Amino acid sequence: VKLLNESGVEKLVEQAGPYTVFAPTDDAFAALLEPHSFNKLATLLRPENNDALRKVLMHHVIPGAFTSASLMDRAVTVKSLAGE
Amino acid sequence: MQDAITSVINAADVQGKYLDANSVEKLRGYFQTGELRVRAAATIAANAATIIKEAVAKSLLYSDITRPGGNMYTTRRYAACIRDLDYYLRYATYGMLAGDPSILDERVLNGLKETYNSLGVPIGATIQAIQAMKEVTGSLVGSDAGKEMGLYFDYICSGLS
Amino acid sequence: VFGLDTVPYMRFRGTYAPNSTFNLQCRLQGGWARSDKKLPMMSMLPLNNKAAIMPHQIVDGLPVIPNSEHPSQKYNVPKVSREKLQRELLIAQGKANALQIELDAAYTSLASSRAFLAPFAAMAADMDIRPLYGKNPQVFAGQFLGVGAGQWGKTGADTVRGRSRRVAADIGVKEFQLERVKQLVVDLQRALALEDAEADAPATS
Amino acid sequence: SIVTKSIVNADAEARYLSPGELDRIKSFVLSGQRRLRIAQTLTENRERIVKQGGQQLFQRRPDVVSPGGNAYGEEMTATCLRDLDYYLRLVTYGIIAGDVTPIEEIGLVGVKEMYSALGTPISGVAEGIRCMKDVACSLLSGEDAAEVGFYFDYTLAAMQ
Amino acid sequence: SIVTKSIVNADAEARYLSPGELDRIKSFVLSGQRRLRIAQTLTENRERIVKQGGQQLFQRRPDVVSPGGNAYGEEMTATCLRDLDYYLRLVTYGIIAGDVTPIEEIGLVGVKEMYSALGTPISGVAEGIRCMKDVACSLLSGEDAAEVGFYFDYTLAAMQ
Amino acid sequence: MKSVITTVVSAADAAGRFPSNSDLESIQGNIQRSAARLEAAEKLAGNHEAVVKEAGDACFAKYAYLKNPGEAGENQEKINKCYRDVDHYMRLVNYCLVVGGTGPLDEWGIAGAREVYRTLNLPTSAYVASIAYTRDRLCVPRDMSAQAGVEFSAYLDYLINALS
Amino acid sequence: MLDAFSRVVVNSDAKAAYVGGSDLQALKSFIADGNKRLDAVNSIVSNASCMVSDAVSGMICENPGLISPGGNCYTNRRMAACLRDGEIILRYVSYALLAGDASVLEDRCLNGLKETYIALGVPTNSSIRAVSIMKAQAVAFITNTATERKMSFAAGDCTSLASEVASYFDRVGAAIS
Amino acid sequence: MLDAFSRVVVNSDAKAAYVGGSDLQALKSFIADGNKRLDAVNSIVSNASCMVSDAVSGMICENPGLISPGGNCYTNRRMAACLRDGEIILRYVSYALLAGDASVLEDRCLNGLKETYIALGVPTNSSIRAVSIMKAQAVAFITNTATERKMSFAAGDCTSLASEVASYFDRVGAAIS
Amino acid sequence: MLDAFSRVVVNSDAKAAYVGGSDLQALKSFIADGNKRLDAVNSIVSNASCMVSDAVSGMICENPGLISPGGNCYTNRRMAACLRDGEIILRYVSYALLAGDASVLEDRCLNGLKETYIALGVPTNSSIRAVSIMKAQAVAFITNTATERKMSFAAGDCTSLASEVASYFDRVGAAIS
Ligand SMILES: C=CC1=C(C)[C@@H](Cc2[nH]c(/C=C3N=C(/C=C4\NC(=O)[C@H](C)[C@H]4CC)C(C)=C\3CCC(=O)O)c(CCC(=O)O)c2C)NC1=O
Ligand SMILES: C=CC1=C(C)[C@@H](Cc2[nH]c(/C=C3N=C(/C=C4\NC(=O)[C@H](C)[C@H]4CC)C(C)=C\3CCC(=O)O)c(CCC(=O)O)c2C)NC1=O
Ligand SMILES: C=CC1=C(C)[C@@H](Cc2[nH]c(/C=C3N=C(/C=C4\NC(=O)[C@H](C)[C@H]4CC)C(C)=C\3CCC(=O)O)c(CCC(=O)O)c2C)NC1=O
Ligand SMILES: C=CC1=C(C)[C@@H](Cc2[nH]c(/C=C3N=C(/C=C4\NC(=O)[C@H](C)[C@H]4CC)C(C)=C\3CCC(=O)O)c(CCC(=O)O)c2C)NC1=O
Ligand SMILES: C=CC1=C(C)[C@@H](Cc2[nH]c(/C=C3N=C(/C=C4\NC(=O)[C@H](C)[C@H]4CC)C(C)=C\3CCC(=O)O)c(CCC(=O)O)c2C)NC1=O
Ligand SMILES: C=CC1=C(C)[C@@H](Cc2[nH]c(/C=C3N=C(/C=C4\NC(=O)[C@H](C)[C@H]4CC)C(C)=C\3CCC(=O)O)c(CCC(=O)O)c2C)NC1=O
Ligand SMILES: C=CC1=C(C)[C@@H](Cc2[nH]c(/C=C3N=C(/C=C4\NC(=O)[C@H](C)[C@H]4CC)C(C)=C\3CCC(=O)O)c(CCC(=O)O)c2C)NC1=O
Ligand SMILES: C=CC1=C(C)[C@@H](Cc2[nH]c(/C=C3N=C(/C=C4\NC(=O)[C@H](C)[C@H]4CC)C(C)=C\3CCC(=O)O)c(CCC(=O)O)c2C)NC1=O
Ligand SMILES: C=CC1=C(C)[C@@H](Cc2[nH]c(/C=C3N=C(/C=C4\NC(=O)[C@H](C)[C@H]4CC)C(C)=C\3CCC(=O)O)c(CCC(=O)O)c2C)NC1=O
Ligand SMILES: C=CC1=C(C)[C@@H](Cc2[nH]c(/C=C3N=C(/C=C4\NC(=O)[C@H](C)[C@H]4CC)C(C)=C\3CCC(=O)O)c(CCC(=O)O)c2C)NC1=O
Ligand SMILES: CCC1=C(C)/C(=C/C2=NC(=C\c3[nH]c(/C=C4\NC(=O)[C@H](C)[C@H]4CC)c(C)c3CCC(=O)O)/C(CCC(=O)O)=C2C)NC1=O
Ligand SMILES: CCC1=C(C)/C(=C/C2=NC(=C\c3[nH]c(/C=C4\NC(=O)[C@H](C)[C@H]4CC)c(C)c3CCC(=O)O)/C(CCC(=O)O)=C2C)NC1=O
Repeated sequence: VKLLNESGVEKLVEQAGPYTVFAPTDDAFAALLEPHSFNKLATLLRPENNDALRKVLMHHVIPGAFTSASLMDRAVTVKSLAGE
Repeated sequence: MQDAITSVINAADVQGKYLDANSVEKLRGYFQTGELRVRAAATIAANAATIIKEAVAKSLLYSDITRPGGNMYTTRRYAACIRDLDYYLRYATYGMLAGDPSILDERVLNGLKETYNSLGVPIGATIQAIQAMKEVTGSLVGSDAGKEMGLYFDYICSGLS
Repeated sequence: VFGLDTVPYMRFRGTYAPNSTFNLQCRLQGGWARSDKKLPMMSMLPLNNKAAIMPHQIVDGLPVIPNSEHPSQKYNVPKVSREKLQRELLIAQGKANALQIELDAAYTSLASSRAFLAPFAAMAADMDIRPLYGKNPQVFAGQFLGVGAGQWGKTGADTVRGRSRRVAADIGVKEFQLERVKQLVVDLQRALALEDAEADAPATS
Repeated sequence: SIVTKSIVNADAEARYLSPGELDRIKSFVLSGQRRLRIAQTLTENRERIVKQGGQQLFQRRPDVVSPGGNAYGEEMTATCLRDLDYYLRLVTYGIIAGDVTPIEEIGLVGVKEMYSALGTPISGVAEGIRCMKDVACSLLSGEDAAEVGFYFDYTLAAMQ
Repeated sequence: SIVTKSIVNADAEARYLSPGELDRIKSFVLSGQRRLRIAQTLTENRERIVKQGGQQLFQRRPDVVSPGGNAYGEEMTATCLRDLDYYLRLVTYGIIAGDVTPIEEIGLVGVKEMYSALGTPISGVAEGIRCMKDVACSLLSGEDAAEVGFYFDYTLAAMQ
Repeated sequence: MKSVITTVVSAADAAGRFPSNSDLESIQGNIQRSAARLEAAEKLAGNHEAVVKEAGDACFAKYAYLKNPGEAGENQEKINKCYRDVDHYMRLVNYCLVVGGTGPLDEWGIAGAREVYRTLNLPTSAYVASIAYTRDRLCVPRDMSAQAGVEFSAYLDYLINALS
Repeated sequence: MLDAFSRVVVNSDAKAAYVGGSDLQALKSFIADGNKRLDAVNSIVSNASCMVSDAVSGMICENPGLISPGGNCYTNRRMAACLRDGEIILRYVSYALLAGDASVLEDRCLNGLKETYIALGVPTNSSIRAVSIMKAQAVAFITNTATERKMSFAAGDCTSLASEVASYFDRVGAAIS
Repeated sequence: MLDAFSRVVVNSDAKAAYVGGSDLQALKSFIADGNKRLDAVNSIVSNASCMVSDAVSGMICENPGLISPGGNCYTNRRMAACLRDGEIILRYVSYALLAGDASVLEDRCLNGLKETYIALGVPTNSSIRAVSIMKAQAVAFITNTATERKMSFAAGDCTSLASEVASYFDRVGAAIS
Repeated sequence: MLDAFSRVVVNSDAKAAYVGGSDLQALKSFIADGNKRLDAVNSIVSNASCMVSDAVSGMICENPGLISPGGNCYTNRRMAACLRDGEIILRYVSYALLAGDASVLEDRCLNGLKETYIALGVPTNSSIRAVSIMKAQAVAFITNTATERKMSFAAGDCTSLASEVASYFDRVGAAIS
């Protein structure tokens, strides 16, 4: 939530559009301190790199409401708000 | 809605009290500034369209929100937002005349953030447009009336944020 | 320069040639109340580009001006201990950095606004526009001979409108608060170096 | 879109599309190819259309570019040509959609409010659109120009 | 009229006039004499007011009298001065009535439709009214000019 | 900022002496004049919309060649920035009539004046045409008093002599 | 981790832009020497796995009773879980270094850990020995005095930074005690 | 440097405005009391001599440690420098009183005198007091409450000028502290 | 100062060797299109006065706050200093272009300029926009792509000199940043 607020993506997820958010827990963010993921996301700590933090965060938001029972034994491909 | 007089009378009546010296203090305070308030309200009614035009021109007229993709691109959205700014100016004038922001709570701010969030209207740009309108309005009405109007402009911006 | 008849004086001359000697010049002659009885050596290290000369040491050597729109807070800074002055430096340095790294984004927005109207201006260049009046004294232009009734504006640039002129003012307002906070770190450095030189005298620090 | 409008008008009445509506959808999908061709021609000749329309407008309405006019100066003239380009793009959208829904939902609803808030005379925009209409119809065949001006006329009527 | 408006607003609620409304009617009938005096002064200085307002308008808006402008020619300029005289007369009516009911019921309801159908720019009429306001307030005292411009400002707001 | 007190304090400062009777004498000269040179600042402060409009178009009336294509006032913002400059100059005259010296004219409009205009191709004749028009549009018994009329014109002709 | 630094720059936020932001506190920490803190946490995350392995092998080659039957490091699960626990403690102290503040080190791992190890019968002093071994490895990696391992840094002194993790590891070792 | 007339001009120039009547009064009160001011300063200049000898000898009369073997005003060379500095400070305070403004007593007296006194080793506690006194003499000479000498004047109130010079003297004291 | 001929001599003297034919071809290429360099520099000296006016007025045309009251290029004294500084920078860039080396640009012009502008309060952003406009003018005058004025020459390619002066201009920009 802190990253959503300071990043500006809060406006996107506050819209009425049916979204499926895949928010990572605080454990997930604490688990970035391993070497591999650190080498890829360390420069997102610099205060001038908000533009890439925005795309990383927007990749977690899916248009449409996918419940867990909706996805049993199904393989779905979609585009998230990052366009990927 | 309740103005300054209504608020004083309510505070006195909710205790079974007669209007004592402090109520007289507040009532005199309102009665002394009423004429300045009427002057400012008249001047603002005179120049509402130009105030909104100048605020929009200085705040969001050439930014990216008015381009394709932005939250006020098409003509429908442009007209809707200028109507919103007219609402804000008119209700700030009502609040300045009344000397009490309760009308803003009852008629403007109640469920406004939720409507804007459901529609997707950017709140920061709206607050900045209201701030630009505060500049022009204080400019046009002079220092004292501008501080009075800016009180309710900031009230709207705080209720929106 | 001085001739046979003038007492020598500190020459302030806008060429100064090698820039470095101007910072040396304001460092060597600083203040009206400083003298040369008991001062350390000053210029071997800035002459060989090793010690960077401090920005506030130029300010104390320069003659002072009346228009001081970012007034020097050398005398409105309170007498507070060294560590809190260290803290107040770091907040101001961070805030001077954060106002910089959005000012370049305003520059990108200006460069994008000109890409918005690139072919429109090319179309507008070769097309004949002849105005209705105002360019020759035979016709009646009225109050558009020159502009009317106090609407020249505070600057001439505020009257003219456009997409690029609107982001011009956005650049010009985040401007003044960057140089507000950037003139705050100079006198804070002047307070910190002051207290270090206070510790270098024989005392409890 | 014609398909969309037929579907909503049939949806309000709680009925399937009658054979007339299906006939008309069929005729539309059959003409889609020449619709795309006409949109091609109008789309890729945009520079000349905007330029020559801007000329005819500025010769018919010298006040808007006269000293102090709304489009007075380099930047304001560029912005006005930008608006004309906007409306040409919307006309191409409407040509491919087969109906003025794209033009009217984008650029016509609330256009008077916007142009009044900006201080722009709406009659000047109407003149510019008419000039662009003549310039664009000059480059088409008889039947094609007739069908293409069909949308410029609607845009002019809505912009009175 | 203030009396009329108080009576209707009390009539809708099915009640007699409360003591506040009667107080205000009393204050109005007491000020009627200076109202008539101010209407006198504005009424019988109409020629200078219309003339000097027409000048300030034509110097501020040379396009309307430029070659081809809406008020271009002797007859059109005379008609525009006629309109300014109409609005000055309505302002005198409103001053004596104590409220903008006469001004608004005659000359403000549907003014945009009329001036759009005539091809006249409404902003030019607003400029003319503002110029007449300055000229007319120049001939009054401080409090009188304040009270008289009170109606010019309403007429300008309605004519945006 | 050469005022009457900056002149005597720095002159006493050179010799490092204490303000003597010479230095005290100059300040009462800023008492007898300064009761009436500040009414000129009243006349300039409330009338400055009209006196820079009336003088702003006087230079364009004399020099109509400026409004051509590719000149000083080629477009409208050229005229807006020219009226800005006339407002700036009359503001410094208003400062000089207040302080009691030509300080604010010197270090804010006169120092580095020739350089700028020369490089910016701004005719000096157009600038002096407005100040000279304002100097003779003033008649003494209508606008101000007799003490004010001479001291208001003296700061104008000083800038006229300094600009060219 | 990700939210440790403010990164104020935002466009059309409608909450962030034209609104108050952590300018006074977040910016100063970042300006003042965050490159040293970044080389620091990089020198931890590139060496972390060898650190917990060398730590638990140093604990075992000091006290073999845990690897004896009846020990807490016997069984398939214990070796796997103890390695996991030591690495979790390393990750939290690496975050606490990156933040310059030990609040989450309290709130997410050190809050109620000692009573958990008492309820599981985990011996405390062996884990204290382990985190002291990690403290020595951390300050060795931070002084670039690893006898076995080399990274190139921009030249300078990181002595102030080194103490930081000693205070944090002592906070862990006292909170488990 | 500035005076009282120039400071309203500098303050109003950063607001882009002419000299209106809203703040023109205060200057008429400042110009109306010009004669009183000139009566005020002459009282200090005429007793500028005795003031430094009563100040600097009182400094030693309250502190006999600034004259012993290893004290700053100890020897004959240092006593002259201190008696010179006291009269320089009094001269600049009289400049600021005649000017009505404190522009000259901020960039040509106290500006760059903090490190100058720090490099020499001049006591700060002995300096403040020294300048503080000169203040007690000046407020007695302004109001004609001096016990040893009385002057001739027109009768009335002068606490405004006494307060202005009292605000100048501890402005000197705050800069060297 | 150095030029293009001297820098290979300085570089080879720190290697202790004679000037052989191995590298005796880059200097011969500097010689052969050396007449192109004299054709190159003359186009900047021909339009030096228009370049500073088009640059500094464009700076205000994109930033009207410099001439707001209080701004850096606000008054008549400060405008002359800025128009002087722009032409000084252009003069040193023309020196470096004629020399074929940026040695004269560093020590006599850029050495100590950044904190000179910091101490003066000169805003760096407007300065960078001022040098970059002059860079855009210079690369148009070198290649004869100027829309307002064309010059006479022998035909061919000049992107090497345009790129040398383009590398000099943001070298100026990096030092004052
Ligand atoms: C505080 C003291 C003070 C002054 C005395 C003036 C002096 C002055 N004038 C100009 C600047 C100017 N002055 C003019 C005026 C003219 N040029 C023309 O095209 C017309 C012929 C002529 C009207 C008489 C113009 C157009 C500029 C802008 C430069 C340009 O566009 O070339 C500038 C450059 C900054 C600016 O744009 O304002 C300065 C410092 N301004 C001040 O701030
Ligand atoms: C503070 C500076 C300041 C000035 C320099 C003048 C400048 C000035 N003069 C006039 C306007 C006038 N000024 C005069 C005065 C005179 N014409 C003569 O032939 C006589 C020689 C002289 C004194 C009797 C006259 C007769 C008019 C009206 C006609 C005109 O515009 O010239 C006006 C228009 C309004 C007005 O009358 O004030 C202004 C602003 N006013 C100012 O506020
Ligand atoms: C008998 C059992 C036994 C062991 C398993 C080792 C375990 C071990 N390693 C180190 C000590 C260390 N361990 C490391 C860790 C590493 N070095 C690297 O270069 C790799 C990247 C990384 C994983 C191998 C470092 C950097 C030091 C400090 C330098 C050193 O002493 O080698 C220490 C000393 C810590 C202290 O108390 O101060 C111990 C006990 N030693 C033993 O006595
Ligand atoms: C957020 C922070 C966080 C942690 C640090 C761990 C803390 C932790 N460790 C264990 C659980 C355990 N922890 C250990 C660890 C050790 N035993 C020893 O003898 C050594 C001293 C040490 C390894 C070096 C072992 C062996 C178990 C399993 C005990 C069992 O088999 O029941 C448990 C119980 C749940 C489980 O059994 O998995 C918890 C909560 N979990 C967390 O959520
Ligand atoms: C996002 C990833 C990221 C990083 C890993 C760092 C990498 C990094 N470190 C420094 C720069 C530096 N880094 C260090 C730190 C050290 N030097 C030592 O010799 C010690 C071993 C260690 C102390 C902990 C020092 C002393 C400097 C130079 C001064 C400074 O900039 O702090 C710099 C600026 C100069 C340069 O480019 O080298 C950068 C980019 N910064 C980042 O943005
Ligand atoms: C050996 C111990 C010793 C002392 C304690 C001092 C005595 C002394 N006298 C004054 C105080 C003063 N000193 C003077 C100075 C003078 N009075 C005149 O009329 C003359 C013109 C002039 C000197 C010739 C004045 C005017 C006062 C203020 C009180 C007064 O009017 O006497 C003060 C200041 C009071 C304070 O600290 O606030 C002190 C400390 N001198 C000493 O030598
Ligand atoms: C260089 C020579 C020179 C001077 C020194 C002064 C001299 C001086 N002072 C005053 C006149 C005065 N001077 C004072 C001042 C004081 N009265 C007291 O009781 C206190 C001791 C002291 C306060 C500082 C007062 C109160 C008046 C009369 C009121 C007034 O002038 O405003 C007057 C009478 C004229 C007037 O009323 O203004 C004169 C000539 N003027 C000069 O031209
Ligand atoms: C040898 C190389 C060399 C230089 C580069 C210059 C550098 C330089 N510039 C200035 C001085 C200045 N420089 C500027 C310039 C500007 N303000 C802005 O925002 C713009 C970015 C820019 C104009 C384009 C101004 C405005 C001053 C004067 C400061 C003032 O008085 O307000 C000074 C102080 C001397 C003076 O006051 O003139 C110096 C040394 N001089 C040199 O000798
Ligand atoms: C008021 C707003 C205002 C502006 C936006 C600028 C307009 C302007 N012109 C140029 C750009 C230029 N300016 C010149 C300069 C000249 N051309 C010539 O042929 C002459 C010899 C000489 C001036 C007399 C040149 C050569 C270019 C490059 C493009 C071109 O060839 O025109 C640039 C640089 C483009 C960039 O930023 O990268 C700008 C911003 N001037 C203004 O006043
Ligand atoms: C001080 C006087 C003086 C000069 C100015 C130059 C003048 C000059 N330039 C060139 C000759 C030339 N000059 C250019 C340069 C250019 N051509 C273009 O199309 C671009 C506009 C521009 C790139 C910068 C080229 C391409 C040649 C011919 C090729 C060459 O000389 O190598 C020549 C012909 C001799 C030759 O071939 O070398 C001469 C005399 N030499 C002088 O003695
Ligand atoms: C897709 C539908 C659509 C339209 C049409 C649209 C118009 C639009 N026109 C604008 C400005 C403008 N438009 C004009 C146009 C004109 N001046 C004249 O005299 C002529 C009559 C006319 C040209 C034919 C001018 C001069 C401005 C700038 C006004 C100003 O900034 O003062 C602006 C504000 C700046 C900007 O362009 O972003 C918008 C949003 N937006 C839309 O989303
Ligand atoms: C009492 C309320 C009231 C009003 C106001 C009113 C207006 C009115 N204005 C008219 C015309 C007109 N009005 C104007 C006015 C103007 N031209 C300009 O450029 C200016 C902006 C403006 C003058 C300020 C012109 C030029 C005509 C003639 C138009 C034509 O015949 O083409 C006409 C048609 C002819 C006629 O005057 O009978 C009417 C009815 N009628 C009313 O009952």
